Amino acid sequence: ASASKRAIDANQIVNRMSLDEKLGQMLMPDFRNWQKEGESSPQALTKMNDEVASLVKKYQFGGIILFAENVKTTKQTVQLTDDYQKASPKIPLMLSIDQEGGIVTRLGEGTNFPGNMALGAARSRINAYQTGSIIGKELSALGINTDFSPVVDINNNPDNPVIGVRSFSSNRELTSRLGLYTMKGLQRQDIASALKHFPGHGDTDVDSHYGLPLVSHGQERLREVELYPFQKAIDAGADMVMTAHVQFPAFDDTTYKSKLDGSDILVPATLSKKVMTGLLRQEMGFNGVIVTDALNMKAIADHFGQEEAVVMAVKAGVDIALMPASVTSLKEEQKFARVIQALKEAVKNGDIPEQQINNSVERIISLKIKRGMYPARNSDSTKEKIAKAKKIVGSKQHLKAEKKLAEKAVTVLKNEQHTLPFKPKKGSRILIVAPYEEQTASIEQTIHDLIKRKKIKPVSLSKMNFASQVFKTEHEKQVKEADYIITGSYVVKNDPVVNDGVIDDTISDSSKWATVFPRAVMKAALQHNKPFVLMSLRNPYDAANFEEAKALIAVYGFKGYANGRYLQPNIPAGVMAIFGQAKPKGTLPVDIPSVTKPGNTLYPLGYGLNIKTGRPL
Ligand SMILES: CC(=O)N[C@H]1/C(=N/OC(=O)Nc2ccccc2)O[C@H](CO)[C@@H](O)[C@@H]1O
Ligand code: NA
Repeated sequence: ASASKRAIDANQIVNRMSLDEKLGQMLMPDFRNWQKEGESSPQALTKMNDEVASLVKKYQFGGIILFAENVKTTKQTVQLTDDYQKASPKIPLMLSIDQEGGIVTRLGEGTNFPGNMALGAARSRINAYQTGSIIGKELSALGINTDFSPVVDINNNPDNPVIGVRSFSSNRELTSRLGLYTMKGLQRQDIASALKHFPGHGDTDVDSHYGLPLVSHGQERLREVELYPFQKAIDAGADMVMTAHVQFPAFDDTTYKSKLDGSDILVPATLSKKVMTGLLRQEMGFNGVIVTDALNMKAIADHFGQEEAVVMAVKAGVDIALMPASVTSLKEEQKFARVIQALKEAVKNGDIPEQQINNSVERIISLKIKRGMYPARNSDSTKEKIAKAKKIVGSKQHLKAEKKLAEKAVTVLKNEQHTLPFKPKKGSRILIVAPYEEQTASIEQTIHDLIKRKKIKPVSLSKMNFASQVFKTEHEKQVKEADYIITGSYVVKNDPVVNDGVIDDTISDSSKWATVFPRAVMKAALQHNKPFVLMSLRNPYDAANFEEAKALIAVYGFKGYANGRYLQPNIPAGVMAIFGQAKPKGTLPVDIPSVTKPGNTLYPLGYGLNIKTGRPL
């Protein structure tokens, strides 16, 4: 009824459009940085200028994707989005963002949240809904109306360099569940939500930012695992699906000549009709907006021309070509005209039926209608909008929420003989060991705060940043003088040197600092009977690098503290747990493969301890 009227409205609006305006809607560029007339190279775009406004009016793009560069402050963001909607000549823009929460956030002053895998660790599907709801509220106040979230890739390859903690789980049901509820949470605030990255990027060991990944599983495994959370959310009302620049020869074994080396490469799903029309649109029944992942990524740009990529995606069935060309000043603006003209030539010849363009643009208009983008609802002043958004974005209540989720997500994997919590006597020396300066700064700040607040006795603190370092006598001396030692380990792909089950602790350089260094610190604390706790900070699989430790947590998020601000809540939440000020309730959303005993799991999915009793939760 409202759905029936919305489809007729989109049809009428599109029937009244020129081919140029229709192709424009199908493009979503970024203007992350810009080099205005007179400037010497592209700077962060935080305020609108009449140059960028002129390409929006010229080309009538359907929307713009914002990056951190564009959204550093709430004040500046409300003004940019008002200003953008001001430049769009006929139809309100989709203003989109990667506010995933956790390790992928953009909003300068917003609530960052622990991230998907921390949500998986917390289990409860209402927390994913509350995250999607709070993000949705913050984006709304800011005038951003699209979120490229949730990632519903299933992270079942622990060597995954691009997804990892951006996934809820290695388990299809947990991911599906938390994915559906994030989506509902966003759609509830009128934010269009995109599932990504279809048909499932969770098994790759290559980053599609850097080259073209291959998933070689059959259709039966692909339907039961990778597709699963997509189908559930598509049925449930998914607004949009984002594609994956990844090859699936079980789905489409069409090859193309790589612009790079002339070689035969399997097509990336983004550019396959079999996957985007056959599978997604038809078998899977998705009639919402298909959007490319960024076409600037090397998985695409290495092997396909610029115009040629855009044309091949649309031919495959996508509605929106995301980041089709990077134009950073007025002198490169013809890149856009060239994509538009290539599409026109494709319509003219009939390689892309103009009716296909119509159906695609209708979808886009209809989403803009469905989510209240069009007509533009708000009649407040920019000044009023900035006052209001200032009270909502990064609000105290929102922080309370992020604090609670981050603390619950904390997973304790070992705590022998009540090593945790640390209850330090006054004047104890606490050694903080972490890869980077911001991480040691975060742990220090949380501790300082704990002292300030009379939660713990006064201790002195010392830092040790070990990225690219070799463990030297100066370091062991610090461990020796320490009363308590807290060490953060950081891995993406876990690749310690190991020979017949023995992690090689004889390496005397710092190529393998990420595994060899923290293991060195451990071995010195254990040799000297120092209270020692290992906190895994990114991918949890490094838990296998410390079987000797008596205490060991994972927090699923690695960003620390710079410029007076915590860039994630996960490290503070683990530090609270360590000092007794928080109750971790987390259980592993993934298996941790044994390092000493290849082929065995060390900690099963769903394993996690009660920090007080030491019994599995
Ligand atoms: C696999 C993945 O992380 N793709 C992301 C993504 N990947 O592309 C880039 O942002 N551009 C790029 C950065 C470094 C190297 C090559 C391309 O872009 C989309 C929009 O920004 C995100 O929504 C997608 O999640
Ligand atoms: Na991709």
